[PDB]
Amino acid sequence: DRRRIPLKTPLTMRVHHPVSLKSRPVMGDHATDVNGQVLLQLSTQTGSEVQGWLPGGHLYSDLLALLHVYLGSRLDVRLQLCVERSLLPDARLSCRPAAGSPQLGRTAVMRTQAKARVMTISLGRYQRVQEHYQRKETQENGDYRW
Amino acid sequence: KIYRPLWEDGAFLMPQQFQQQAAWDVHLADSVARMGLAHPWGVVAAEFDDSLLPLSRLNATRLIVRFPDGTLIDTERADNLPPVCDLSTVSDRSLVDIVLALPLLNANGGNLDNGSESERPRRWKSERVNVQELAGHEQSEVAVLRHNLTLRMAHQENAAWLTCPVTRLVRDAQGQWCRDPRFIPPLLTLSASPSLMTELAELLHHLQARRQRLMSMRADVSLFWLLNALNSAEPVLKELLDMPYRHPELLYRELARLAGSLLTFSLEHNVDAVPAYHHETPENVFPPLLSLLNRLLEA
Amino acid sequence: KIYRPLWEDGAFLMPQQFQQQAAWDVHLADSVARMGLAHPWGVVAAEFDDSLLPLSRLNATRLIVRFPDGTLIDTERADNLPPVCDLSTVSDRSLVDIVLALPLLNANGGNLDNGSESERPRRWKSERVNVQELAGHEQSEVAVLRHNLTLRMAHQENAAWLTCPVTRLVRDAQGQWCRDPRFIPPLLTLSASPSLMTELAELLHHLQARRQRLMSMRADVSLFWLLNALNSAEPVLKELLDMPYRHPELLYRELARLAGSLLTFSLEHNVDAVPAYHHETPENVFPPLLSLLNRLLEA
Amino acid sequence: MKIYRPLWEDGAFLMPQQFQQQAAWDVHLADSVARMGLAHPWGVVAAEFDDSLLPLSRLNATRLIVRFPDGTLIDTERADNLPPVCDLSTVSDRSLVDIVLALPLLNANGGNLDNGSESERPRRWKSERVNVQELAGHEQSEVAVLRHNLTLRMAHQENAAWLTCPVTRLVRDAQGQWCRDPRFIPPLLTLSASPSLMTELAELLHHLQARRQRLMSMRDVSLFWLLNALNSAEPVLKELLDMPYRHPELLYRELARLAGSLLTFSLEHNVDAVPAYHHETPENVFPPLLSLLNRLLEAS
Amino acid sequence: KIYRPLWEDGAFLMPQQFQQQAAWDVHLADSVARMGLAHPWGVVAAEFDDSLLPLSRLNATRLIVRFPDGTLIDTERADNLPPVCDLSTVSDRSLVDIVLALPLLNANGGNLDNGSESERPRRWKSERVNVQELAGHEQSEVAVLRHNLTLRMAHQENAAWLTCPVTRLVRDAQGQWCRDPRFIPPLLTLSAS
Amino acid sequence: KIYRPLWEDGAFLMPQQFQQQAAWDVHLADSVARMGLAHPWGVVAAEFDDSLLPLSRLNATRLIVRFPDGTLIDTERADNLPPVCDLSTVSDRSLVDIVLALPLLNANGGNLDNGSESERPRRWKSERVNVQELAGHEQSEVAVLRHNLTLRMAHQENAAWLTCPVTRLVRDAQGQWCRDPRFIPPLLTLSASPSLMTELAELLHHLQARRQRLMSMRADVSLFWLLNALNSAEPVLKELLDMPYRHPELLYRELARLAGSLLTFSLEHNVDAVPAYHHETPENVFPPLLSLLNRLLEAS
Amino acid sequence: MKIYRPLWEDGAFLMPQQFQQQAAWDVHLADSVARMGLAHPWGVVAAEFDDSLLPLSRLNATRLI
Repeated sequence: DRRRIPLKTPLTMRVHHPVSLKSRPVMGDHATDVNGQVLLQLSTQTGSEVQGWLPGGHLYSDLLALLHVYLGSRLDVRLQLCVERSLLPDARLSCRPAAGSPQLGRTAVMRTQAKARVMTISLGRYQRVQEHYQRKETQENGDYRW
Repeated sequence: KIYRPLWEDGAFLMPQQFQQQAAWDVHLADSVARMGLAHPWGVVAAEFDDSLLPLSRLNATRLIVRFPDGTLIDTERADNLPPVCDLSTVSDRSLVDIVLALPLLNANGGNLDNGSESERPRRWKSERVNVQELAGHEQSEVAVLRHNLTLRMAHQENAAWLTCPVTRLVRDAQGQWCRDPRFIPPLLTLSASPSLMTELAELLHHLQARRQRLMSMRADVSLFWLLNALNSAEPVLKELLDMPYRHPELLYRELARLAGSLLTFSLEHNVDAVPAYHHETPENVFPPLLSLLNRLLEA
Repeated sequence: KIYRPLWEDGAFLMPQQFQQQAAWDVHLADSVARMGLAHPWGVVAAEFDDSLLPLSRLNATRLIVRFPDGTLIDTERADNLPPVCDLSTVSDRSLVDIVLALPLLNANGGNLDNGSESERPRRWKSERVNVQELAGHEQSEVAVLRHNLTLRMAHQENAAWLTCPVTRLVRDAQGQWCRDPRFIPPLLTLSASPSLMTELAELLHHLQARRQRLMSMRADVSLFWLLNALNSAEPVLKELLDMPYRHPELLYRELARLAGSLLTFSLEHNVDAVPAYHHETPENVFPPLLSLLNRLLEA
Repeated sequence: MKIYRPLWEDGAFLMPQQFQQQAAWDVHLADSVARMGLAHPWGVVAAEFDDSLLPLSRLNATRLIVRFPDGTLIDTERADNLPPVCDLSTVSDRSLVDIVLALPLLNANGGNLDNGSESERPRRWKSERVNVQELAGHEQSEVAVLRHNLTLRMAHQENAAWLTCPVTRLVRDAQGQWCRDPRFIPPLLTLSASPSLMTELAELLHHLQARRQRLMSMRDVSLFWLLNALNSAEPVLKELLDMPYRHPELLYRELARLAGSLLTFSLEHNVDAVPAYHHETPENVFPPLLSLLNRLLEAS
Repeated sequence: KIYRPLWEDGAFLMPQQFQQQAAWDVHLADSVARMGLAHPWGVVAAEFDDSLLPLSRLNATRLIVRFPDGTLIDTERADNLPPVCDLSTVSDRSLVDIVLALPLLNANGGNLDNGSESERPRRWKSERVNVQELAGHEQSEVAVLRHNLTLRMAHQENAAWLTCPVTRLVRDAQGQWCRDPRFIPPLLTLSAS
Repeated sequence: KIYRPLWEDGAFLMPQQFQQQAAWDVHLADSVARMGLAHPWGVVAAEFDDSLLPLSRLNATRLIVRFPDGTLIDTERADNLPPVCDLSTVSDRSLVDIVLALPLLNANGGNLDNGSESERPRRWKSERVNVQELAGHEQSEVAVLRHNLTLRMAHQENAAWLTCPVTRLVRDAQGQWCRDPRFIPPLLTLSASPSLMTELAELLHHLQARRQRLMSMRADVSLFWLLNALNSAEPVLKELLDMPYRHPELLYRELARLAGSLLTFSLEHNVDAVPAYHHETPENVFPPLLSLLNRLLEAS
Repeated sequence: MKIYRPLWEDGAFLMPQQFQQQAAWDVHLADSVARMGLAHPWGVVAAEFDDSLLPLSRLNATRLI
């Protein structure tokens, strides 16, 4: 499954310390990654299961709880659900957010004006290590000459 | 005060996001206007049905007014007309001023009138309208925002409202109510007040007539001085009146320059004869400026 | 016409709400522009690839046009170029006018082109584009609104379209088509017409040349009377032409004033020699006025 | 930077892109309108600093209202945050330092939101959760609100990744302490943004009026020409200064016309003395124009 | 406009630099040709397989042509042959002029065909090919550009394409289609006809 | 001095590789041109603004020039126009020859103008331009190379520059500057000179007129051969002038042959009457050649 | 011998083949132009030899184009 990876530095031209083509460089904005993710696509035949799989549902939570151990840090998993439109809720506003509230970029499908086909919605992504920044460079290191 | 929402993946949909986004966009529009205009607010149009005026009823037919806080009201394009004002309660007065009022926004919310009464007016009304979709062919009911417009008397308590003058009523010879033929509200367009347009047309007429006589007579020094001033102004003032859809500030400057020059000729008039611009009370700006110009041209 | 949506706690999200909100915001922006400009519309850019005219093809390269109803078309930032216009079909003409057409919006819906048969043109096109999210790194396909732009001939029926002139084509010596070197569309910015811009620059240069000689020389009352007009005008005309990104109305007024003063000296040229401003047909406004100014200065 | 205006159909998914692109278009339209009348619709509206800690090398902004060259409006009073305090300790060696307000450039390829990580390119947006009151009802809740990554930077240091606009200049005083330059002018969007200019303009009007009144009393075409110029300009210049909340371009033109006319009779001044308008460097526009006008008025 | 890139230490490497550089070099070459030749554009090769004309099909075998705007098409070395032209819709005619059509450039970008449909035809197509490195002994798949060429008939609308004649087909005595023995494409090389 | 890069295996992305390839590409193109033409360089377009001459200033509006070393300048497609030339310091002269100058390449580097002062003029300028990608949709900024073009006087030291004539100015009866009515720069494209077009058109007309008279009319040996000479020459001269976008060398040869033959009939002049071709100074080539041909045809 | 016109795709792996092919095309184009006017656009421009050691069975070039 393809993911885009931000670069630390852009690809530039230099004189003293030029880039060798042995590094297989790409333009400086983003690189591809097709060895870090897999795609897990789900499909159900009833509203009960759908609600369980939607964010905030008990099946969504349980699956992540299991992936936590089964896959661990090996790979990330992208989750999506393919079900008939008739099993999805009509996006509605609320003054207060909730676990079962529709999300802008995942499930917030607008009501249809009485124009069912299969709709693909997102569920989320499994990832254990967030790769945040707390490096604290270094003060010292293992330095035995041996 | 204004919270520009962050739209991003995973975000929830909450009414605050939409209400605040709209508020910002209005602010931006107001900010731009202010780059060139000192007072980007006032009346664009205002029309009333005089038919029931003899029976103490003031029934507006069209109102287009930009309020001091960037709110644009347009009963032709996207709003409703106010309830009919009952003038019975002011039958003991010879003159009454009418203002269009819009309740002030409540910073603490509760701006929507749900039928509950309180000590403070609310400006938002909820109306269900069967609105046609543009992209497709279907049509359905949606919640539409209308403004709680009302006509109030100038002498009434108006602390809770943002107001702007729209018309003045006086008692006629028979004791019946009639409209004041010499009233000017704060304007955004010259065409908003037919009374002013008439006077402006007369000015241009007189100006042109004098110009023609002066041209014919081509004291040589005096003649050049005056022709220069008039020939310079005319090509501009005409264009402004031909398309009478511009903020008055623009007209004021052009007329003020002419008055300024002409006062260099006529010693009997003080330089300070030219009134300062006042947006709120235009009646004390244009009518006297025009009168001065007319006198200067006659002389 | 426009039904501003009311965003509420329990409200559903319906297509109509978004379409109406967008309409209002465009309306509001137009209202603001209109406060200072009589005609806040016209051409900003109208570049075509001249190299294909010899092969009977008119291929636009960059079009920026503000339409009469507040709609902004921009093929540089947010739209597509129109289909290539075939000049083969006007083999019996020696001069043809080209207009950019935009289909009228249907108040009753059916505006989106779904590929079905229709007696009237559709206004909206649906294009699928993979669009980058700004906040994060991910991207995804969305439905992008594009306009159904097309080039039509002026002599064709255009009842169903809004139109704005973009170019005129004439026959060359060889009978081949070429672009008319002296054509001016309704302008929104001066830079939209290199032809006009060139003449305006020349005017300023002539103005300066005369100024200099009068300034060198310093019954001499006529020198001072005239010189004042030139010294007064130059500091402003220079600015306007130096950075040519302003609505023509501003330039017109300044040029008109200069002509006005100059026509106080000339006897041969009547004061009424100064043309009225016309936005739709600037060709009858600027080339006349500029010619007049050149004659007045040369004299 | 293409803008992809969204389409809403009979039924569809809502997407972040629709909202982000729609906002971009609306900003574009507002900018387009401004540019119809004004060549330079950007600059400072307001800028205020707390100089209490300036003696201790700290420059602490208190209010900033600046319209940027690309249509972005920053207003720390109505809808944004103030920048971090600038430490002047690193420029102690210099007798003069210019300070600009910097706003990181938008990345067409995304990654604009600051997630707390470090990178070569400065991030533009920040996410702050605040309690926002619903206008219609009586409820309030936490909403993610966009704030800008504003910062004050040294004018002389590399600022390639930022869009910048001058806000203040600091100099060293007799005591060796930092103080604000008594006569600094940033690119102005409104006249009220720079009190120094307002003061000089007020003085000009005073002298102009005095000259006018004296000449009017004392009543050769020179007399009338100078008097006419004063009478013609005054009714307009006055109004502009009474309501000093408009773009400088309007003022410049009126002052330029006045200078132009006055120079007609002057025989010691250069007719080209009137400076061109420069938005970025107004210090070379108004201060010399005003000085010229003062001299011309005195030379009656 | 052509924007020649400025190559320098510290400069970023960008696809726009390469695209603009290519445009410049083509322009420069075209300029040189025009020093001596009034009309540098024209046909070099227009070889067709006419054995399929009896079955209402026109199939090009080798096309080489320089277009009016300097674009060079070379089937032998760089470009692919166009799809076979279906003559079944020509039944009611006795004579057809066939031209090679090439979509014209989009000034505002979007020239590459991404598989979507649009009002104005795309000019370039992306293909994956196996290219041998000349210096060493290794091969890899790279992306290359091909022109979006197609055969069209003169009687059809051709506004969106630049065109150049390649062959003319006429009904023979037997009612069969054949290549006209006396047809001359605008020539760039005499041997072309 | 041109080091073609070796793009193999682990090549290094160095700025030198790109610069050297570009140098070669230009050289190669130039080499090809030289196969058929002795002087593959000169003026294609040289349009100037005549409205500034009254104010002692010369400003080009459109320049298309090819220099002696293959450098191609085109201010319509890629280059900027040169700064305005101040003629004040040239006032003492009644005749001024203006050339377009471009500083010589420095083999030792330092070609790019970084705003610093140097004894040897820099030839390259770096401009930032927002350039739209053709293949896809993305738009972004790149560094664009512009030539550091300028106008210089022929009488000035020009050791450090490549240069060629573009215009000549003379003083008119009133003392004001005016472009010399009969100036011809070294031409690359015949159509570059409007005056030449006119003269050539007249020649073709007269040639055809004389031909038709002799043709209708047909001592008879002279008639046949005079007519033959015209019948042979006209069909080609016509083609050369009908589509007048070729290098002058082609026209010169054709005209020279005609003059040669006509001198076989006339005893009133020399046989070396036909001038040699000179690229730099075409004024001494075409104007007299054409005059000779016109006179010979008239003599008939 | 095929000559490809490489696609300079943004984000794609940058390869030595792209440069070799780009250069080849440019040379091809230049050659194509020459062939429009001249039948045989090739041959010697310079062939200056050093014959000083020729008496000692050694021939060397000084400048070859």
